[PDB]
Amino acid sequence: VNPTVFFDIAVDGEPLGRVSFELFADKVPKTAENFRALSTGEKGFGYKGSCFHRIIPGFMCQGGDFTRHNGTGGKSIYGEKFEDENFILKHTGPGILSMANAGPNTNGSQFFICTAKTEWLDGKHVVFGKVKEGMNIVEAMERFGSRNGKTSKKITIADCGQLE
Amino acid sequence: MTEYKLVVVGAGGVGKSALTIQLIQNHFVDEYDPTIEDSYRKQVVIDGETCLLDILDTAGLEEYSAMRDQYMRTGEGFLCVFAINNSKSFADINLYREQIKRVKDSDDVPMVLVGNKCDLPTRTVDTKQAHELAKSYGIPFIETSAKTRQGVEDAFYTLVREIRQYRMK
Ligand SMILES: CCn1c(-c2cc(N3CCN(C)CC3)cnc2[C@H](C)OC)c2c3cc(ccc31)-c1csc(n1)C[C@H](NC(=O)[C@H]1C[C@@H]1C)C(=O)N1CCC[C@H](N1)C(=O)OCC(C)(C)C2
Ligand SMILES: Nc1nc2c(ncn2[C@@H]2O[C@H](COP(=O)(O)OP(=O)(O)NP(=O)(O)O)[C@@H](O)[C@H]2O)c(=O)[nH]1
Ligand SMILES: [Mg+2]
Repeated sequence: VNPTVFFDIAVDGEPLGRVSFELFADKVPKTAENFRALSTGEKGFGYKGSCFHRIIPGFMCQGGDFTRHNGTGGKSIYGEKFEDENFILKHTGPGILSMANAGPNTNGSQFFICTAKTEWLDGKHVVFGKVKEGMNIVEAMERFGSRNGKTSKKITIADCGQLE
Repeated sequence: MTEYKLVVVGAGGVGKSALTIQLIQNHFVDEYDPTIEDSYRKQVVIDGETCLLDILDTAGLEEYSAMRDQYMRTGEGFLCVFAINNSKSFADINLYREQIKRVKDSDDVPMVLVGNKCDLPTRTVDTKQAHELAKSYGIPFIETSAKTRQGVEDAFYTLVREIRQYRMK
């Protein structure tokens, strides 16, 4: 069965709501397992406390830099970076969960959630999950973004983990 | 106080943002933070005149090569940046210049060629190669390092001088 993880989102420290994701371990097991482990924190590091550093209305919300907290860091459970597992899944519409990167085979911990179809990223970013519950929370995050992605409030992953 | 609309262009990773942040903020970080789009303002004195520099720092990521026309129409002068240890970024220069001339429909657009990262020992673009390219464009060539600040003010200020001459012709 595909695992489910959750983020509890806060805005300047005030709770907004919970987003949960299905992780497609059946199609991209290594990539799903990285995101799962970072969501539970079970390696001694992970998403909890980190922020969505880039939010561009009409496109996506990007987060996951828990090592430098400036949009340039993050690391995987396999080392600093790991290879693109496959490009089977596509950026079909809002709610797709996909890996950020610095080019081929540079997956770490940064990820993005689509708020529209972004098909030009197909074959360049590994899709590995989708929002299951709480897409209206992601929609509510968009107004704290901007054209180039700078946020006007601090959007944080106040808590995160794995659901049964 | 005269305002100048400068645009920094070039292949991804050549140091467009490092150069701009060094001018604006007087510091350098080695982390890679690829640009979406950023704008900055800086007041300077060039040849005894107060100038306001409006600087557009653009994305080098080649995926979005089709989304440059609007900023090229708006910009008044271009800092065309390559890295002296990246021969492909030096080839990319001519494509940027052709696009700017194409979009602005003019052979006479203020530009400066910038060869960045001159602090590095691993040079693959020799200085004569660059000087002759710039000579064939009719534009200045300035070698810079955003890491040491070598040539950084000179690159931006020379571009302002190129715009100034274009206006006062
Ligand atoms: C031309 C202006 N622009 C644009 C753009 C594109 C369009 N259209 C494209 C499609 N057509 C059909 C319609 C028009 C319209 N409007 C804009 C913006 C709003 O105009 C200002 C984008 C973009 C991306 C980068 C640079 C410039 C860019 C960039 C620069 S680094 C990058 N991408 C990839 C990015 N790596 C990182 O962060 C590395 C540091 C970490 C480790 C990354 O893995 N992810 C995840 C996927 C999304 C991507 N970030 C991102 O943020 O995408 C922004 C987006 C708006 C989706 C695309
Ligand atoms: N040694 C050295 N490194 C430099 C210099 N300028 C930039 N760098 C480094 O080169 C990398 C890319 O720099 P950056 O300014 O982000 O390049 P960019 O042209 O703005 N990239 P993009 O087009 O993706 O926004 C960074 O690791 C930065 O520290 C320089 O003069 N010397
Ligand atoms: Mg940049």
